[PDB]
Amino acid sequence: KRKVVLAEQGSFYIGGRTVTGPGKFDPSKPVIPYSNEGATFYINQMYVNFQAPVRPRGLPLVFWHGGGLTGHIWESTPDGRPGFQTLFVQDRHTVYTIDQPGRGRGNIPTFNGPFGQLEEESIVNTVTGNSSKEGAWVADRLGPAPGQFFENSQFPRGYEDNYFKEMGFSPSISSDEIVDAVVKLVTHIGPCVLVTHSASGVLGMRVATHAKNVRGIVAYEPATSIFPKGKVPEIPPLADKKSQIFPPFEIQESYFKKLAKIPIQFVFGDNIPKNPKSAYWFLDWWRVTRYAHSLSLEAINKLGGQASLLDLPTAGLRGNTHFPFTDRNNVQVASLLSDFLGKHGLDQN
Amino acid sequence: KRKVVLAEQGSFYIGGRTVTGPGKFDPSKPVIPYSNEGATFYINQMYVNFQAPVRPRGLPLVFWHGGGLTGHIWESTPDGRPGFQTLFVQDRHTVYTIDQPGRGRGNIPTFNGPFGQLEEESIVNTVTGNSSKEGAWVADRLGPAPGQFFENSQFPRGYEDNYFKEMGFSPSISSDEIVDAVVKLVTHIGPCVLVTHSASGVLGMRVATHAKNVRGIVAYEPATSIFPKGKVPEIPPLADKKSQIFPPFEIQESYFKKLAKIPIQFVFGDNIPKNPKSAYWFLDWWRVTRYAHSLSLEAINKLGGQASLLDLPTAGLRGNTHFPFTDRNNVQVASLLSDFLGKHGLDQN
Repeated sequence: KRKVVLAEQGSFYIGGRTVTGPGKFDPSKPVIPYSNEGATFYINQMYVNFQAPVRPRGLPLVFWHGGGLTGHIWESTPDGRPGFQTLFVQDRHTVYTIDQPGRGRGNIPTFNGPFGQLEEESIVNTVTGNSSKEGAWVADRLGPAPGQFFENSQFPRGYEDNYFKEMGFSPSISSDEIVDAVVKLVTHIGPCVLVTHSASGVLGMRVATHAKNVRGIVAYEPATSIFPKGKVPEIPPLADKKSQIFPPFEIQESYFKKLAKIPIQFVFGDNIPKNPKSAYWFLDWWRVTRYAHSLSLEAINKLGGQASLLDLPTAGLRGNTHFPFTDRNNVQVASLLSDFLGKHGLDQN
Repeated sequence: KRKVVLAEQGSFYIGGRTVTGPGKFDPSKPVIPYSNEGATFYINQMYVNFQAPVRPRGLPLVFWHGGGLTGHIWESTPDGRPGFQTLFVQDRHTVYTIDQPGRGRGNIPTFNGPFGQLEEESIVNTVTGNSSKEGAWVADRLGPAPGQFFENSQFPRGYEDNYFKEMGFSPSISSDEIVDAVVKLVTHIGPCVLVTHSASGVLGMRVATHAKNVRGIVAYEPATSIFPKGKVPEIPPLADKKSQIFPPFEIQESYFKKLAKIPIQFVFGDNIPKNPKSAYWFLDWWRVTRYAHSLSLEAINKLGGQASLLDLPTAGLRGNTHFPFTDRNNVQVASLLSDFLGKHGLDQN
């Protein structure tokens, strides 16, 4: 189960731009402490890891972590079981895992000065945001409140410390530049499949509208829905009568239509309520967000697409969290991904 | 040359602590935007990757990146050739690579507020520092000035952008907490060998004094010298007669003596001047820093140790930069590391 045979592996940086400080660099002057004088900084580049099996079959898979995460979540589960990287190299696919700009081995754009500031230019905000353990507990639907687990839970209980340690802040890099980095990667790789999660769901949809090399998308619990501009359907507020889900992203119809040309599957785990739940903000958030995605997928299919929503409980898998690919039944989740790829011939040469 | 057979691979988080915001968390209230209210944050944890071969031999190797870097530098060279991770798994060693706290997939401790600040407490400084491309060019001895190469250079020319993109800032996490994370890793792994670089040189020496499981150290161009408390020898200023090298770290003799119990090798590349070089600050810095390390190794040997300085040109390898393990001749550099492991019994069961 753990053995992996690689024809090759490695990593590289791709994407990003440069910004410069004032003046000129003099190599006779003290270089330390570091200065912005005469400086060139590489910013917003992306880290990419790849593992290729011997005799690959089908298209490479690009695994794209959710918000505040890194490629670690595809390497191993919190309790040390194989992640999707190993499972899909074993399934004969070349596997790319990324750390997007602003996360993990991706660039965090900061310089000599207050965080994110290059002289008088604010590349990213000095004030950061970051979820707590408690916020992530309910966001990820481990249970309705911190410390509590749903009855059917597939979370690897006992490995909470490992799990929450993988999470962190993201600087305010523009989503345009994150999309740009992945478009460049997709151009480098050739035809491929994007496998996204949470915050990278909407970003992967955007990449596909800019890159015909994206031949399929599987999105695990995407966080933001996407619609043609001016055609966002009515979406109710949350049960607290005041909150709303993430504002839907709107793109021109010419680009939206490109989503109708490839197979797209959204995958949802368990314990999303069917009815309003005003006592549990993030459970109710997930209810309305999943509803918005169902309308997004319908809009794609009305344009002739091949978009589907897979609720893991309807496939016989109970208790999955927001991270089905690291839950205890991740091998079964993986088999469903393999089924998707096989159905559309994305596992054939 | 690229094929790798892994009995297992994966990654995990280790070390770190928690800090807490004020108040309590209520799951009925809006969780986004994120707040420090009722918040627990995991901070200063470390990311660890491992690859184990079939039939391992000897001790596992822990590769520890230099300042502003990540485990990428052991995975691949900037031009995409195998890094030491692959080479040593092929040599039948289990290979660990880390992203230390504050770098890459390690934690960057920031919250909801100005960078590094949790309410009134500064966990890390809001003002960052970061080398420029120009500063790194001369620090790494690609050449004497930005954009210029030494004639003999082993740098993979043409891949400068890829190379500099791997570098970034580090928040002001205490070195004590970085050392603590690796001590905890070494406790978990058992007997092992540390392979360090630049800024992690002094940190690896400190880990060895706190961890008997460290059975050997190979340090590529360590940046800070270490001496027993009160016994720092005379070290000259730089050729400009104003600048100094990094202040040597001083440790109690009782701990320093532990360095005499294991084999230690410092490895230096090429183009470090023998004579004062006032026109080129970082070339002169390397001259005096290398001299300080020669005194540090001598102090270890006067306590009965086995501490050596390997200048790669004396082994017939010319032109190496500050990253010998990603230079064009990194297979030959690796061979010298395997020679060290074999001589000292570290590649036998």
